[PDB]
Order: sequence, then structure tokens, then C-alpha cells
Amino acid sequence: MSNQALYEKLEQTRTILSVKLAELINMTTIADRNDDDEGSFAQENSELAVATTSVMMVNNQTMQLIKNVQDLLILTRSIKEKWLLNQIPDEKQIEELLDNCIETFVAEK
Amino acid sequence: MQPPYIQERLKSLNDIETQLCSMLQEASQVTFIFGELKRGNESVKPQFENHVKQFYERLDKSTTQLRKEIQLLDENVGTNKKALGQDTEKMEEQLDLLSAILDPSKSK
Amino acid sequence: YQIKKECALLISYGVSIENENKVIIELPNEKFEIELLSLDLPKINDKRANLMLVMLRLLLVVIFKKTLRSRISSPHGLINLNVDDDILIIRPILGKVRFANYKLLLKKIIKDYVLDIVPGSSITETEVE
Amino acid sequence: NKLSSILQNEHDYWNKIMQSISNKDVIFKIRDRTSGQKLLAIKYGYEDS
Amino acid sequence: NLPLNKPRLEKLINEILLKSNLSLYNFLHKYVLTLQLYMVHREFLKLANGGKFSKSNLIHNYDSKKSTITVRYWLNGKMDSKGKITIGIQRTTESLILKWDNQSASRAKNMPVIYNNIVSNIEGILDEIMFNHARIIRSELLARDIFQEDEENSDVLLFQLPTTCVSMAPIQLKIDLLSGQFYFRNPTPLLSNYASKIN
Amino acid sequence: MVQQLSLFGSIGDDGYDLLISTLTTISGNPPLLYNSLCTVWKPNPSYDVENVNSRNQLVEPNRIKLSKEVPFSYLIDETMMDKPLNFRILKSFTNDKIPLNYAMTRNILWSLQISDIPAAGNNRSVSMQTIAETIILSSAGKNSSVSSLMNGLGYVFEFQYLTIGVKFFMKHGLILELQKIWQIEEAGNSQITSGGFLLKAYINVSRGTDIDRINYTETALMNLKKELQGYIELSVPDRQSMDSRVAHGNILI
Repeated sequence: MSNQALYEKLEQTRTILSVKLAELINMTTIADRNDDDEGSFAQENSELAVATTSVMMVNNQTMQLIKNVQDLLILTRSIKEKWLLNQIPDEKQIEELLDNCIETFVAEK
Repeated sequence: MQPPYIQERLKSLNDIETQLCSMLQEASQVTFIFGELKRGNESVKPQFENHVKQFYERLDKSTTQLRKEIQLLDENVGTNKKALGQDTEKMEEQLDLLSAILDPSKSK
Repeated sequence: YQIKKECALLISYGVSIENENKVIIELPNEKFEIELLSLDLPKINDKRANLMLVMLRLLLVVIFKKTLRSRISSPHGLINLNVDDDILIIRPILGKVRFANYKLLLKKIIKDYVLDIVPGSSITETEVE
Repeated sequence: NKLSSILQNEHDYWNKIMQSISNKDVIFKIRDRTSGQKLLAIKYGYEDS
Repeated sequence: NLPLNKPRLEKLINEILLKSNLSLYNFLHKYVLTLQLYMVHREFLKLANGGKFSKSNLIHNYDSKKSTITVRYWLNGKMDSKGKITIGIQRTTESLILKWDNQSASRAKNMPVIYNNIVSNIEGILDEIMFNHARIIRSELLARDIFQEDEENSDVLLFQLPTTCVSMAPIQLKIDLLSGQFYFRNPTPLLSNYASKIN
Repeated sequence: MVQQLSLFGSIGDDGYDLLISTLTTISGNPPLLYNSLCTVWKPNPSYDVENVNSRNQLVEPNRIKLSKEVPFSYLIDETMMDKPLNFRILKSFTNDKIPLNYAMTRNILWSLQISDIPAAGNNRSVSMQTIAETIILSSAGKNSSVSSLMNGLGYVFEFQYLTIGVKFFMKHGLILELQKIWQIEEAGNSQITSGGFLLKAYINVSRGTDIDRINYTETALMNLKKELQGYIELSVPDRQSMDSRVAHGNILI
């Protein structure tokens, strides 16, 4: 129920943050790094597969961002729909009125 | 019309998705600016910090407000009915019509 | 529908059904036609017909209120309306009209056979609840 | 750009829906016999009266 | 405009012709008659819900194996007769016909018992049968010379009754066109009781 | 004589108002106020009933219930005529004190009723109880009074209590009751159902031999219980608590 939606939005937000940081680092060091020291770990062994992995990153970040935003919007609409649907919430004068009506009909009939 | 509480609830929700749209738009401008920043002109460098900060602060408080709404759902629990009176009101209006029929000076 | 089911039992007194949308009531001096019609000079009795429609609607509302009261009163009672008892729509109006006709006829008879024959007779009219 | 254009379009329809609907009334969701999707329905008969 | 199964019909007719020694025409005629009978039954079902004869006036039973419809009318009628109608395929003409199974209709002259074009004017045929049965009963009553003939109305029977010692007046009795119970114009409680006894 | 098929439960007054609304959302009917007064009578211990067949146990002594309706003019104090007579008055009935005291009930002194312990076995989903009932219409004589009548039969007074609550009529003859019970003594009045309402949903069957009807009744009761899942838990009470024979003393309240 609502707690499950809370948790789902939680991984939604953390996934946004993580993929944001990932695309940031990927595009910033998209310029390949060559360092003589053994400490650095950046490998570009096969030339064109580097571009393939780059477009990999592009497609992944696009799909994930769009899907997460769309899911959040659908979640908001579902909440609003639940809001709309689920929230469960003289005689005497008539006497002379009918008397005049019936006498008028009797006279007119 | 609906009771007011639902009205400000829907206003807050509408603000929520408008904020989400603003976040997407600002993501578009930050992606745009990073391209020319990689190109090599440093004039728009100061704008980058402002755009990033506004993007993050737009991402955070929107989710916070939505969290507040979902929390409101938690304590809002416990807080044809019209048919039970429907015939009655129909009754009333019919007699009103008879009154208009009964008085010939009001049929103008 | 209620008018149809009610008037199906009044054939013996001069009430007939023409088609699925028309019913006819005959009186020694008058005729009434009730029709259900699709949309596809002020006369004397137009107000009369409007009043008839109004009281028919009022009687239907009264029937609904009686049904609801009977339902609320007790759960066991099966709510199956009786045509002879529950459905009272044309009965009051027809009774009023025919009672007025018979009252006029008896007034005439008394005047001819008593008032015209025996002078000085005093007549007083009363209604008893 | 595509997402912004489309998305603002459905906010346009969304606001039209929100400010076009009035209210007590028995409202629910039903599955259409022909379409099979969920649509809003209102009970207006005298069945409960 | 009927949604015919064209390919299944193609294979069926091809198989029949391959196995044929005539048979295709017989099958087509049988299917046409069955479809006409089924749509007549469907029209009866549609009419019975809201028709003038809904209140036990007409009952119809349909048999597909014999492809015949039996119609019973005037259940509350015991005047040495039972209103029965049979709709079925005529042997001589291979056509669906309606027969009013009644001995009174059997010896009745200048009055057709078998009718066609049931689909177009089933209501007219039923009304004609109703009026003919009422007229036959009325003619039998006149032959017994219990009720005198009404010149103004051919469907109204006059019964002579003395209202007082010297008065000798006629009373108008009429026949219901739907269920067929005799009724008076302005029956008294005794008159209503004896009308019910007559029924 | 009926076979009554019943299910029980209880609720705290805090949710009371909310509960009421939900019921009207389901049944489509509004609640109706009611009250009653029950007096329990037991066989006189001064008389030795040797006729109880000890070697065969043909029968055991039991307790008789006499019920009557009391007008609200005895239950409304001087502070309450301003409010209309509807269900909301129950919201003010939370104190152990009540306008009807011991002296008025003594001045009063109907429906006579006897029951048996529910049917044994653990394959029963609803409480099935047998009830034998009759009605007293009037009386006369030199000592025409309920007390004198029950002493003539051979019974004496044991205690009494007062029920106030609301009723809901649903389809298929199902009756749902929300009750508050006040025990009454010369020492004073004490509300046993303190800070809550007792909920009881039941149906009546006229003939115990008909089993199709009993199966239908059980189906309706279990469907009703499965409708209220998550809000209130309706349960079968203890079979040994609804036993009203004189030999052993306990009272489901």
C-alpha cells in the first residue's frame, strides 16, 4: 500500500541521483585519461568499441531518466485519483396548496 | 462543488507536477550548457553553478512535498447517500412548480 | 410503466390502452388521453392538463416514500408491490371526477323529485373525515 | 523538447478536466463492455431512492 | 447484410457437391426455413416482454428437432375449447405455415385457418384470430338465443334483465380482446360476482 | 422458536462515529435508535425440584428472560431535550450514571424468552442458538403484576440491565446491532461495556429442519464478515460463555 509507494519513490530518487552522478562522471571524463602511474584505472583497448560503450551510456541514461520521470508522474495521478474516489463522506402550507389545487380542478372539470 | 480540503490538495498536487516539469526543463538547459562548456568558452562558467544548484534544490523539495502529501494520506483515513433525500428534494421542486401554476400572476 | 400496470385493471369502468405509449379514459362528457411522445392559442383546459401531470408526479413520489418507509420498518417483509393496493395513481383523480358527476346527478334528482314537489325543504351539505 | 511539448499538452488537457468537473454524486470507475478500459461513471437512477 | 460464413459455406457446398449423386438445394431450403423460424421466435421473445399479451395471454414453445412452434392462448378459457396454434413446415409446399388448431375454426365457413407472411404481419394475424374466435363464440351464443343482437355494436351482447317490476332493460356485455373474459359496463357487486362465475 | 445464527465483536467509542458512516455507505439505510429493558428470573431455590431426572438427565433448570421497551422520556435528563432524538445522543452516554434508577424499575414491576447452549462441534462457522419465545399481552386479577406472575410459575428475580443502541437493517433479513449495556442495582448503575460499543450481527431462521435456508444464511453472514475485513474483526464467541443454565453461573457481557 502507501508504504510500498513510499519505498518505490525512495529507490526512484536514489536511482535518479546515482544515474545522474554516473552520466556526469561519464561525460566529464569522456575525454579519455592516460596516466603513467599504475594507480589510475582507465583502459581504451579496442578503438570503436569505446564509442559503442559511449552510446551505451547515452541510451541507458536516456531510457532510465525518461522512465523514472514518467513513473513518478503516473504515481502522482494515481494519488490524486485515490484522493477523489476513496474518501467516503412547512406542512400546513402544503395542505392549503393541495386544497386550492383540488378545488380549482373540480371547478374546472 | 467539492469541499475545500480536496481543492487545496489538488492545487498542491498540480504544483507538484509543474515543479517536475520545471526540473525536466532545467535538466534540458544544464545539458545544453555543458555542451558549450566542453566546447571551450569560459564565459558561461558562472551560470553552471547556479543551474546545478537550482536543479538540485528543485529535485529535492518537490519530492519532499510529495512525501508530505503521502504522509497526509496516512492520517486522512478515518476523516447512494443523496438518494436518501433525493426523492424529497424532487418532491419539493414539484410542489414549487404547482405554486407557479397555482398563481396566474407569476406566470410572466 | 406504473400507469400501464395500474390501468390494465380498469377496463371494466371505461379505461382502455391504445398502444404501448397511449392510454385513454372516457367519461360521459369528457375524454382524457395520456401519451408518451418523442420530440422527433391558450386553451381553457391546458392548466387542467398541467395540473394532472403535476399530481401524477406527486402520487408517484408518494408511492416511493411509502415503499422506503415500509422497507425501513422491517427487514423480513418482501417488498413486492400489490397492484390492487399499493398502486394508487389514477384512482384518486378518477374517483374525484366521478364522485362530482354523481353528486351533480343526485342534486338534480333531489331537486326534481323533492325540491320541485315539496316546497320549503332545507338542504345542508357536509364532509365527514 | 519532445517530452516538454507532449507533457505540457497533457497538463493542458489535465487542467481542462480539473476545472471542467463539478462535484454527493455516486461516482466510480467501471470497465467498458466494448473497450475494456476504466472510465468514470455516475449513478443517477432512483434505485436507492 | 447477414454476416454469412463465406469460406465455411464454400467448403461445405464443395463437399456436398463432391458427395452428391439436389441435396444442396434441400439443405439451403432447410436452413432458410430454420432461420425464418428462429427469427420468428426471436420476434416473439422481443414482443412478449412488453407486448399487450405479456400477462399470461400467450405462451410459445419452440422445438428445433421438429422445427415447430406451439402457441397456447387464453389459459383461463374453459368454453369447451383451448386456443392452440401450430407453426410448422407444410409438407406439400415445403413452406412454413400457421394453423389455428380448433374444431370450431375447422367447420367455420368463409374463414381461413392457414395464413402466410407470418413475419410481416404476425400481430395482424393474431388480432384476426382473436376477433374470429370472439365472433364464433358470440355467434354460438346468439344461436342459443340467450343474448339478443346489438345493431349498434357487433361485439356487444345485450342481455334482457328486469331492473324493477315493470322495467325490462338490456345490459351490455363485452368480450375482452386480450384474455377473453366477459365483462359488464357498470357491474354491481352481484353483477361482478356472476361475471366472474361466467368467466 | 428460531435458530439464530450470530457473529459478535466490539469496538472502541473513538471510531464510533466513523463506523456509523461506513455502515450507511454499505446498507444504504440510516440507523434507527432503540432501547430495551431485560429482567432475568431463576427457579426458586426454596422449592426442591426432585423432578429433575438425576439418573437420566431428561432436563436441567434454566433461566427466563422478560423484555420490554421503555420510552426515551425516562432516559433523557433535563439537559437533553434541546437535541433531536437521533443516534448522536449516544455520544453523550459515556458515564456510568443514567436517568433510569432502581426505584423506577421497581415501580414498573413484555416478551418471554428461553434459550439453550449453542450447538457442539468445531465445524460450525457461526454461533447457532435455539430460542423459544412467547408474548404476554395483558393480565387481570387481584395481583396482576409481572413479579406475582413469575412467582406463581415458580421463578424469582435475579438481576436486570438496560440496553441502548442503534439498529441497521440490511438485505436478506440481516440485522446489525450496536449496543451499550448498563447494569442496574439499588447500589447504583454501572456500565459494563465501559468505553466501547458491543457489535452483534445476526439472522433468524424459523424452521431448523430446512438446511438450504441455513446454508444461505451462513453464506450471507460470512460474506458480511469478509466485507468488514481490516476495520472490525467479527468472531464466534465462546460456546461456554453463552450457557445460561442455573447449575453453572456466567454471563457474556
